[PDB]
Amino acid sequence: NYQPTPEDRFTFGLWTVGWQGRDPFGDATRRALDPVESVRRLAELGAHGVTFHDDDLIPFGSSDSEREEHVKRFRQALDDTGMKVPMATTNLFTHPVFKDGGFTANDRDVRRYALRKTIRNIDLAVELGAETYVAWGGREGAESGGAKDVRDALDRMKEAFDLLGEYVTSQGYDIRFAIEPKPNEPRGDILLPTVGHALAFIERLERPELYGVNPEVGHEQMAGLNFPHGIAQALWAGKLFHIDLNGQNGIKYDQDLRFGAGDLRAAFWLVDLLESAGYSGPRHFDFKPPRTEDFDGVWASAAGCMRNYLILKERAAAFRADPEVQEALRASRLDELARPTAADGLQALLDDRSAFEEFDVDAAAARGMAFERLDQLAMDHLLGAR
Amino acid sequence: NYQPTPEDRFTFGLWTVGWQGRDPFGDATRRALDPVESVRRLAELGAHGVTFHDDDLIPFGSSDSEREEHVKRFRQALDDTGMKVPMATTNLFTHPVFKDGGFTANDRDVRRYALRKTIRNIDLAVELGAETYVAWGGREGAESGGAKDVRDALDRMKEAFDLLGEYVTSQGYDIRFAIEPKPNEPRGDILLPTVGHALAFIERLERPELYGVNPEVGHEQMAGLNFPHGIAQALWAGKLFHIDLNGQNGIKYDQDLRFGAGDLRAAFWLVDLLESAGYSGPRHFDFKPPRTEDFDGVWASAAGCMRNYLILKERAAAFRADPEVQEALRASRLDELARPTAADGLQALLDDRSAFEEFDVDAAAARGMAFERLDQLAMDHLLGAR
Amino acid sequence: NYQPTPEDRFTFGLWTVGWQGRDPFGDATRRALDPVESVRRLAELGAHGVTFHDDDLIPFGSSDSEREEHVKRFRQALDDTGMKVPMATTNLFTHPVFKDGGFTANDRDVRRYALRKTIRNIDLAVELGAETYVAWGGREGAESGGAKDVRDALDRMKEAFDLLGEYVTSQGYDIRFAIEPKPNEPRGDILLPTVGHALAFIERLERPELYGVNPEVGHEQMAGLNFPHGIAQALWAGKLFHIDLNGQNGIKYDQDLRFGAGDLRAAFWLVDLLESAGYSGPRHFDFKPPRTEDFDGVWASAAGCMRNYLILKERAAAFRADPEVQEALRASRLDELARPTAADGLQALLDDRSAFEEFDVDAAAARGMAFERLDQLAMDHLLGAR
Amino acid sequence: NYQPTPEDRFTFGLWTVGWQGRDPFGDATRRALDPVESVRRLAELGAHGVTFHDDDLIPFGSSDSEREEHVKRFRQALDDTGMKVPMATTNLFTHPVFKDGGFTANDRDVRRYALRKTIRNIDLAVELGAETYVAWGGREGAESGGAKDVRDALDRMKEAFDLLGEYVTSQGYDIRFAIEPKPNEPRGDILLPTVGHALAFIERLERPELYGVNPEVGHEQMAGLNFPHGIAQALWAGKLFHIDLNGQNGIKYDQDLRFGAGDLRAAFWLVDLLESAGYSGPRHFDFKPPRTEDFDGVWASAAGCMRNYLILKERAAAFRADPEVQEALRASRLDELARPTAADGLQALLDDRSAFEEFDVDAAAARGMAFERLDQLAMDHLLGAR
Ligand SMILES: [Mg+2]
Ligand SMILES: [Mg+2]
Ligand SMILES: [Mg+2]
Ligand SMILES: [Mg+2]
Ligand SMILES: [Mg+2]
Ligand SMILES: [Mg+2]
Ligand SMILES: [Mg+2]
Ligand SMILES: [Mg+2]
Repeated sequence: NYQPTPEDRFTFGLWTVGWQGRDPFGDATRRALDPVESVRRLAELGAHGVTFHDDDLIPFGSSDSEREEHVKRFRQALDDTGMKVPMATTNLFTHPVFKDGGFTANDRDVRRYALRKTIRNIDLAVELGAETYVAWGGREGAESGGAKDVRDALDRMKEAFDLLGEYVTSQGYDIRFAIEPKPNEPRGDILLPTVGHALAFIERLERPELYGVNPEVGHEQMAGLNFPHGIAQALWAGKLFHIDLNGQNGIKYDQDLRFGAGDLRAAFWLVDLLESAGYSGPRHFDFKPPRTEDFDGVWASAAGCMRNYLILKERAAAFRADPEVQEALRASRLDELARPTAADGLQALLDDRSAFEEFDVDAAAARGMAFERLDQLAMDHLLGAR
Repeated sequence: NYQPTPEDRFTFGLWTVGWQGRDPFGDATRRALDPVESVRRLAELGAHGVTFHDDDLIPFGSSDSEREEHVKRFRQALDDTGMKVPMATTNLFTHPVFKDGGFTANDRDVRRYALRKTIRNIDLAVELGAETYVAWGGREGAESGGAKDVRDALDRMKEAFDLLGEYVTSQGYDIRFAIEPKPNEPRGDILLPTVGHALAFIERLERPELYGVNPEVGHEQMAGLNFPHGIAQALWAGKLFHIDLNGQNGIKYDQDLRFGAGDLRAAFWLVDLLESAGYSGPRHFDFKPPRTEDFDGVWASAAGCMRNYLILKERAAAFRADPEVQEALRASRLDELARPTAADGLQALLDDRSAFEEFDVDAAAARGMAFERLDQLAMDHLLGAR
Repeated sequence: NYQPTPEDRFTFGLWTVGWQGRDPFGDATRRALDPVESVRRLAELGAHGVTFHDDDLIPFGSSDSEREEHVKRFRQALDDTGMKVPMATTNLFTHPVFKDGGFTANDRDVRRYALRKTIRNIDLAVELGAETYVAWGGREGAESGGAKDVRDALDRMKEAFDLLGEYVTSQGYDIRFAIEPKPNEPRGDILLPTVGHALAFIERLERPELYGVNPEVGHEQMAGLNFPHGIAQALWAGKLFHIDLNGQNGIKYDQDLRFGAGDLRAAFWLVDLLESAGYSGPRHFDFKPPRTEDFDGVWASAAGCMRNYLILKERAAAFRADPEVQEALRASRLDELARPTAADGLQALLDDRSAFEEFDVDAAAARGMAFERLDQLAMDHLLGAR
Repeated sequence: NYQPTPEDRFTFGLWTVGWQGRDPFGDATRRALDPVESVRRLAELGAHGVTFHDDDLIPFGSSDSEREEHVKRFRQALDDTGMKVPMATTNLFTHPVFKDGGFTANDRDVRRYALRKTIRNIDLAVELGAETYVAWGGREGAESGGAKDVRDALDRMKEAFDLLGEYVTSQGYDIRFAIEPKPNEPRGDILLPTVGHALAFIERLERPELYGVNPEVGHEQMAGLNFPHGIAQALWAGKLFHIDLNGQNGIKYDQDLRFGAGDLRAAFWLVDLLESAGYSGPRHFDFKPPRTEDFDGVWASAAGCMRNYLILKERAAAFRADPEVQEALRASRLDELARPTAADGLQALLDDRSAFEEFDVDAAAARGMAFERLDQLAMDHLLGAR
């Protein structure tokens, strides 16, 4: 019955199940959770691990002794449960000092502080076993046009990521970075607003091999984009280092619904792609149990994230394995799509009369793609209506 | 009075002023224009040049003799007016053969045909003096998830662009390519949906230096993105080879309103950026006079494109030159944004107690950014209310 | 196996399966269908009936003799199959005369013509047995602010609908009107853009009882609205006279995908509502088989519309009948939602200390809504994962 | 120089300039303001008045003595400045008790409490001189489909508004209600999501004359709708009782930018309409100075709201008064739009051969609307480029 186990690599941020329910118009509806209790409850649900921002694990402004004790208790919870910490990140968005950004703040002293804060937490992430270090620059951007020269900001962003790369290399760390795009919220427009923009930016870094993307379902959907398509481009680039899974109902504030909620068919095609491509990273949920829920509803919502992934995995696998679907894929020429256009080379193509002079465009145009039959087979598989 | 002259480099597609007004629910409202008459009328308005798809200039399926005559008449119109042709492109979207794409059609024979059709028109573009060859893959994409394996499609897309690069190099042509992203329409989702995705893709081509982007105002706005920000990232990458200017009112079908219509403040910030950055390419309008208009309204709408650019240019220049604005920019630390974060280097940053151990985060947080005063100065300049 | 029969009341517009595939960037990909062949093929799939615009059934500009023959052949097809015509409508959008509207065209002569064209087709609709006459004012609206004074346009719109009401009353017809909102496309903004705006407008008509709404799934979703919620408000008002079923992937051009495609969970909640509320009107599909498809794909896509409705009907009924769901609904206080707030009356409420002076707000706030467990039961039912 | 005075009727919510800057990802960036200091500073800027939620003026949970003192100090500030309080409202969204709604909470005890809380504040609003009582049901709605039966919720909503109407009538108050639609945020979907839905709902209330709408610029724009068009429909219905002015950049979280920011041309057309129609209510700003700003930036942003209104008022008036624009309006047949379609009556229309049998559709279709010239005159007026 779609029961998750640690082998499924499901992970959750401390800040997900720990979200107290404050929104722009509302006070908290739930008490803060001790990270130790979240680690235990998530393990009981079949999670593999957790993730953290610095300030989720150690309250901002903690003394060294307080820091040591927070980490010691967390380590004990990991040891008590067998949970892992595959990813960590920095909070460069909550404190009012970051109101115009961390790495791209107009104030240079803030940019330097943001880097120091990040570096401190990279060390801790490595200590706790993380393989990936996420950077979500939620405050990088603007509400107005004069406030932020974007070329200058990208220069500062590159400078910051290059320094972080220099740092991890200098320490001999194996950890890699994953840049998380988002189009807007909390800034009017956020820099690196989509998977594409982040992929493009990485190519200008000094050591691009150290950086990939951490796409989030709802973020791409906040720009009305196709999340599976963006994931495909990230995979094509060799840059899908981590992923954030959740749900979103279209173009609006980021909802962070449990995975499977929001756009259900996009969730199906996403799981199909991740599984077909052999993505081996964490299946990480960056979601918020709605603030309508109590403590029991938090765990139900977390359980639902994993359940929905597993149902979709089953249905996508059944779709791909069905001989009738395999026939439909051939009827729609998906096999042809995967063959080179012109392995014969440019001159051969130029000399090939079947490619122009004697190409029967009308006969080709008349051939239906048979995509609707294929898609209804996909629908039938998703719904268990075969 | 904001009168354009050829020195302003304003250009228009034949298909813009020549749009007959067919939309998904409506028949044509205007007769087809002879390209010769468009060249003359645009010249009279102060345009610098025009652009074309193959099939705008030579009707699809024309004989060699018909082709020669269409080109001869067009050349005479250019010679009669002094108009230039700085850019051309291929129509890989109208004919039903392209219903699943050109370069990424599932049918291999269609992909080969698309390449041959493109190559033929590259030769003509070069003959007519074009410096840039645009590719808008409007049919590349899908309505359903099973129809298009996006990694395979990107492999085919790369194969196509690499072959085109091989071709231009083999002929010793100086022409460069500009890939035009669009998020959707006419496909449910289009591949390379934003400037970022196109920039990222280019980095995987064999000869990336031959390819840039041709962003269109309304296309990025169809994903709710900030067009000036995307242009800034393209400029930062050295990839703004051409641009398509128009207007769009938010997230909906692509409207192709005249430039300045739609998001007026985004048009202001765009012009500010293009002028500040010294963009030297064509100011090309890819727009449609609304189908409500007659022949006189077509030319009024085209004239308005250029007028609005020139008004915005004046106001943006006045904004940047105003000593009160220059003071406000310093008050908002735009000067600091342009200074390196850590030219002192990583070790110096790590050793700098002013960056962490002794950084007064509260004092920094308390410093207002003064962005609202800056933005109201920008508003006052735009509106001529200083 | 989810096989439709005429008893399910599934209907289709002639223009749906008959869509030739022209889009703003593309020529037709399919030949025109004879309405007679559509009636036969739809009947073979288990449809109950069809619908038409005037100009779908009788080519625009037909002579009286041509008109009679088109109608005679159509009547014979209905008689040969047992198909019904429960709804008809007017094409007030294709012909260039309607470029600024029908009923709200700025030109008064066009407004008068639009009314005459509509009245002629009301007579034919009644002859063919229609119970509902739809009006989709797709050209009513504007691209620019000065072009259309909306108060004046609403005065003209009211005048038109009042005249149509006067007409049907004068003829003793039983037919009722259903106004179809759409937010945009083909106009930049369309008047009466949502279900709410149309419902509000109807209340100002002289005989509001003669008018309801014909909401379309994708239209409300083009404004990012919740289609089931809008349908609920229409039902609450007693105004759901007809419905148009299709699919849409978010905020973009209207896609007109087959029903069940697009937002699958919204389709589930829609069917749940229509069935729970006992909606007894046609289940009408206003969709377009994608232009990728041939003749066989058209019929597959049409069949899929009906199949998906029937699957969703089964799953929604199972959800509502499941004792575990019934318990979850009580746990979430859906029963309380359906009880009056203050049947005791205003003075009793004012005098009730349990409602304010002695209301334990903290205890009430602490009660979780249990919505996530409820929603995961709904997901499990939809996916056949109980 | 566009200097506001109290005669312009500009008003501001206490919660606007008083916004501390908490957003979903960020802590406060500004200290709380004493309402007394806001009243004084706003008066100094030329405001006419302020507005409040109950809990802005009197901290939630205040004792009777504390309440009296808060009100006494506020009254003194009004008296010291000459400021008015034309509108007040209830906070039915911040406290966790309202997590599933106030008037449409599933819990009946919460619905009763919401009504009592509202009634208490209606009394205070009347004492302080308010003419309008706003209701923004920001928590009314759902994240998931099973959580909220919308027909039942609308029954509860009607019951609540009817009770409030009964209450004000019983007390002999002159105050009227204004329902504020919003499409989403903080709920996934909010009930009464647009002006149209709210107008439609009002028509089902027992005493509809007591209720109008309070539309907010950014709210309609969050559904991609045309705010001026919605205002026109509200005016057409006689229901524009109050308005909330701000800015919004498209479809995303509600930004609450200062008025004039966001969609500048929509702001122009809005002011044109309000002034042309003779709207006499408050010009109320419901905005948030961005959290980047300090105390000085708050007042600059507030001043900008009023300045932008006044600039736009000047330009719209100049547009309408320009004889060249008046000629263009006639050329575009705006005069015809304002004339009845068929004051001659239905039978005369049916008998009028010029309306059908002898209507030259082709000649009518050929007449351009001249909307682009009109719109460029509007652009030139807005930009001071005539
Ligand atoms: Mg998120
Ligand atoms: Mg995330
Ligand atoms: Mg375009
Ligand atoms: Mg273009
Ligand atoms: Mg449609
Ligand atoms: Mg429809
Ligand atoms: Mg707001
Ligand atoms: Mg408001």
